Amino acid sequence: ANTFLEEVRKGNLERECVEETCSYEEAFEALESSTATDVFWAKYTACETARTPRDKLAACLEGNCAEGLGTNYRGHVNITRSGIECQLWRSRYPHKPEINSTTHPGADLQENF
Amino acid sequence: ENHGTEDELPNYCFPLGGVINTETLTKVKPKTGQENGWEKDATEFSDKNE
Amino acid sequence: ENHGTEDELPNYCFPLGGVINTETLTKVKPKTGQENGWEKDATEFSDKNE
Amino acid sequence: KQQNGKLESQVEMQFFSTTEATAGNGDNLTPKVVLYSEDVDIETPDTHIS
Ligand SMILES: [Ca+2]
Ligand SMILES: [Ca+2]
Ligand SMILES: [Ca+2]
Ligand SMILES: [Ca+2]
Ligand SMILES: [Ca+2]
Ligand SMILES: [Ca+2]
Ligand SMILES: [Ca+2]
Repeated sequence: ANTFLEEVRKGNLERECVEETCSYEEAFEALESSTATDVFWAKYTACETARTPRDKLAACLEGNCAEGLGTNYRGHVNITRSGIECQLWRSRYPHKPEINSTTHPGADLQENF
Repeated sequence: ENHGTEDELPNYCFPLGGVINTETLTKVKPKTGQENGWEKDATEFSDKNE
Repeated sequence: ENHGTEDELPNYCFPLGGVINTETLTKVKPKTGQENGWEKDATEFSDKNE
Repeated sequence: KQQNGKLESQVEMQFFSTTEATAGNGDNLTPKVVLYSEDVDIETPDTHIS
């Protein structure tokens, strides 16, 4: 995001984004895919609480654990606090989730997790 | 016999390719029948120019 | 005729402003009382100093 | 030439705006940069191609 000789060097994700603080265009060369930047900004919206260290930010991005309020979660955990089986968010049964990509697309709601 | 030197003008060495620091951009055309507004036109132009 | 060249010195150039790779930083003041103490002063010195 | 005056100029205006800006919708996509495309009788009178 600085050092204009580094502007001769195409931005990387793990470089300018996590460790530095990549701009959206830096993040863009740093991911190419539009969906990659979508998930990137969803995380960074949820991961300002874990900006540093790089381990905090990476664990908040991956989502296989809980960071902050944990809406960034992306792991395999399908077991609640009291142990009742998780309902698949696509199936409206038992409880119909009005919460999906239409309402909050950032959380990237998974299969059953 | 030290008269000094004539250096009223600067001498600048330029990069080799003319320019180096540059961003990217995207084609744009006016949006008809709105008095303003714009829209993407990638029909015949690269979506990423220098 | 060939005596070589008299080039016993370098002629480094420099950047237009004299400095390009600058780095931001922030004011630091010694904390009162306890020794080796430090803290931040933002009253007068601006937050960002290159 | 076009049938009258007959010495008119064929100069075109072209527009651009930031990629990621445009990125998504036309949420007010004010163009950022303007170029003027023309053509002229270029020629090299005293140099060749090495
Ligand atoms: Ca950078
Ligand atoms: Ca950088
Ligand atoms: Ca840049
Ligand atoms: Ca870059
Ligand atoms: Ca770097
Ligand atoms: Ca590394
Ligand atoms: Ca660019």
